[PDB]
Amino acid sequence: MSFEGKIALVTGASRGIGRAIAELLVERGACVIGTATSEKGAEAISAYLGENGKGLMLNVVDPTSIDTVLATIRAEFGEVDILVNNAGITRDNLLMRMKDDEWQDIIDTNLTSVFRLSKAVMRAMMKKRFGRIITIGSGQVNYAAAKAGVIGFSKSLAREVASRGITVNVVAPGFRLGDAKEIASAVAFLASDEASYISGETLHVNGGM
Amino acid sequence: MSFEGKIALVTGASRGIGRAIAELLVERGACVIGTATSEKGAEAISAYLGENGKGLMLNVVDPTSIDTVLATIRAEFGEVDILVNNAGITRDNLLMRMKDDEWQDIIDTNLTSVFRLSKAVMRAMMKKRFGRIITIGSGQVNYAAAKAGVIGFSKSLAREVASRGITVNVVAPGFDAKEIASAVAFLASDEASYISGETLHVNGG
Amino acid sequence: MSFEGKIALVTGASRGIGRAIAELLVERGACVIGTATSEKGAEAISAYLGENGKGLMLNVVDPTSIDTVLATIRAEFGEVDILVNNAGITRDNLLMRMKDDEWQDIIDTNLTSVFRLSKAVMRAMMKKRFGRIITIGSGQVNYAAAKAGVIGFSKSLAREVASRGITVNVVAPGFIETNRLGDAKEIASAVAFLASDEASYISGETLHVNGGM
Amino acid sequence: MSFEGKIALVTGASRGIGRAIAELLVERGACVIGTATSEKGAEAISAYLGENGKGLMLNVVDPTSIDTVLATIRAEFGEVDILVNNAGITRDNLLMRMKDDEWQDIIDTNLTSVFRLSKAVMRAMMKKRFGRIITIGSGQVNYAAAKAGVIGFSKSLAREVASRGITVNVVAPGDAKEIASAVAFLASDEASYISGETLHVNGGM
Repeated sequence: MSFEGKIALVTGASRGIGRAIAELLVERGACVIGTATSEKGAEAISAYLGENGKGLMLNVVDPTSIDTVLATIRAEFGEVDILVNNAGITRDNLLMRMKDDEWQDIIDTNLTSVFRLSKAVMRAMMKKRFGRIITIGSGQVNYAAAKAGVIGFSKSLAREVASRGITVNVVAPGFRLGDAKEIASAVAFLASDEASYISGETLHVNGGM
Repeated sequence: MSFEGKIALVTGASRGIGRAIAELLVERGACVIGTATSEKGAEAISAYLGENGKGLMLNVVDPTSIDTVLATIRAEFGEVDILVNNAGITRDNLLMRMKDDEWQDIIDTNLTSVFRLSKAVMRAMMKKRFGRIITIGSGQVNYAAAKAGVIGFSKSLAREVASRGITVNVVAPGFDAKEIASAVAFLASDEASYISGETLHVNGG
Repeated sequence: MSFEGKIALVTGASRGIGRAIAELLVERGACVIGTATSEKGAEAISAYLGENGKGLMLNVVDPTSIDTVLATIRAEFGEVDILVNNAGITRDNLLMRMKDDEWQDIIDTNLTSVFRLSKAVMRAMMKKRFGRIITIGSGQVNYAAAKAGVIGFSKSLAREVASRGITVNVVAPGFIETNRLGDAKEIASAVAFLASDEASYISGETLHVNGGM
Repeated sequence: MSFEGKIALVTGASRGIGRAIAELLVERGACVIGTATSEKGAEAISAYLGENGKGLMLNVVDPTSIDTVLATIRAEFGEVDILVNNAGITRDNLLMRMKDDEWQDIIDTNLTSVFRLSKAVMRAMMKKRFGRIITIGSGQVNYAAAKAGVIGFSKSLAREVASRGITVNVVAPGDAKEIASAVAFLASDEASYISGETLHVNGGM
């Protein structure tokens, strides 16, 4: 039904998919915390969220930042019940024209970050015997490797914390052409109490590709 | 979301998952029609459906049976907007000891039925620019073949009727039935318009 | 590896992939029996096979037919060691525009056939503790369903007869030339590898030959 | 077919699968270079390789090492035609008990290494218009992510360099000799148009 009494962290909630997710969760009773890469972005997030949430600044590759953002949340609101990973980026290049910087930046931002954010919130989720982790994954050998890693990670973890009332899934948009409104609907369904027995799943929202 | 003035046909709605699916749909406003193998089972479906629908007998292997029931549905209720295939069966056996009867009966009941019933409700769905087709697929070479076929059928058909406002999906449990209904109700709602050709697994890890 | 002293049944070996497969087994020592829907086709198969095999007419939808040819093979050659199913057809149509027959012919020819032919040769393979079952699967809801079913059948059966020394696989070519995905020869190379003694513990697999698309 | 006139680089060829792969290649005419993390391992690799190859020390996470080893190969033998990645490791732990050190050690060793080594040999493979890249992938959220990434990487790269006469595949074990047979087939001229595939050798699991 509704997310009355649930705290949701939506990384990269500045616009598009991230924002549509955040806006739909709040409408259904959730207290939503959206993040951006800059402080400017965060203020914009705090604006459209109002008092139904707050906008923070987050560097998903920086462990020091991940600790700071969560501590802020645990202090002012409480423990995170829902985690939505949507802070992915791209650095397209053919294999030979792709520098190690571009490869490692994607692995760190799109894959490694999901391991860090999951690990940080897993303690509290197990204690509440409830948890939702959802990752948004839509010359790209680096992006493809990360996208695949996230799926392998989620399915493994999904089995590992299955008993504890925690689910770990992935939503795969099309990126008629797709609508961010419908990706949010997909994420909202998974995050609800009607998707308890859905975990380790990759829900595609592409319209039959 | 609510189903408002939509009609849903659920094959195999006597008990378990099929029932759960049917009960969850009427609870959300749909006019639901459940099916059984026996007339005795059909009334039992009508019993818990009440004024919100009706329970009929349908032999999914029988083309005449598919035609008559659908005619009865159009006559007394209307055109099917939501089709939930859950009429599968099993005839387990090792390949060597499996008869042609035991193989062919599974294919006709689990796979071909989905083709017939899908075709029967497809034309009306595209007239309305809306449709939902959801199939429940849970020594089993005969059951295994049909289960895979349904997925191939659904993915192929989904691609064929996508922009006509129709989605074709499969829910695959690890056979609570109530959780299966929640998944089926999500795909059938207006919240899953852009989800088609998907196999939604409900196993929980 | 070689196939000397082996009997291989290739359904639909008239042309293209079916023929390419058949030819490649023969060249590597196999006694190959190729199949067509018409007698004319069977003679054409016996022609290029020479004395390294024979061409027979088989209707994979007819049980009586399947029994007759397999009886002929056991009589004139022996027990089938390797089965390659490639007698599939297509009756393309939009679902709406698809008559039952067109659906049911594909189910009978592309799916049910594999069950019957597998069932008919399985007894011998278990007694020998060796068997190879390979199926060739490349507005097509009828064709798509059957191909998906074949893979479902293969994976189930592969697990069922694993330790009996029998493998059940599927080779999946991208549509081939009758850049490019592959050609009839390269599908044969794949089918020959799975049928060999070097793919003994490969079973329930779907080997795609599309060349990265 | 035989690999006469081919150079094969097999990372982690000290024992088991790695050695089984290396040993089968030299038997079929290939000049094989197996690597180990330690010199003592390298000498052991040089031993069973005999005059059909050589054993070198390699650190798949260290770029400086990768440049030196390849430079040695081109100096004494030539350009690499076949690349076999089997330098994977494991650091098992539950998510809560997995430290950042344990995670990144796997990502660097099992995934990023494949990216580094593939890029280093891609110039010569396209120049020869022939190439073979084969990767072995057999709480483990870190190993699972790396395994999946390799496949996502391989499928992406395979599509990128397909027409260049190069194939990029993955072998997924569940006897080491049979893992070698699979690797040998893909590296041969009979799998020239098999690329971006994950060949499972498990017996059906």
